[PDB]
Amino acid sequence: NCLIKIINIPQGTLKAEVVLAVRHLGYEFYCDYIDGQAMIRFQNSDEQRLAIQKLLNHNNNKLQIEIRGQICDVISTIPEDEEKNYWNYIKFKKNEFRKFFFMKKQQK
RNA sequence: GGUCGACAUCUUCGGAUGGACC
RNA sequence: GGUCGACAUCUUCGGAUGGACC
Ligand SMILES: [K+]
Repeated sequence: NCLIKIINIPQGTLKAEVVLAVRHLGYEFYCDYIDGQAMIRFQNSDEQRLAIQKLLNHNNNKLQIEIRGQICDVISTIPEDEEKNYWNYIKFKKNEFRKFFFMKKQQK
């Protein structure tokens, strides 16, 4: 619904280079960039659908995006286990963000 | 009138902070 | 009370913009 995954991102590529390429789609998203791959969560599922049709290359019928002059394939169908692990990853990060301020109050 | 390539608004990355907004 | 890893403050090198401040 809200997720796509960019793979085969060239080595040494900074996160900003990845984020910039996705910004060209004109939709708001969060980005996690690990191990030459990047997960992308759009704000709503509808804009993800519209993002897919922009990445879709009708010549080879596959989703692609250019990064540093190279062609990177994107996945629209995430394996169930990978997505499940991913939402838990977020939940921890979000709760970690809120735990920070809570503990700061305790320091008083 | 004086000051300003050393002034402001917005803003990418990076760094340092804690609470921020409604 | 609600929303914030998608909230903000400060800051180095930059970008855009025009006036900014006394
Ligand atoms: K993400």
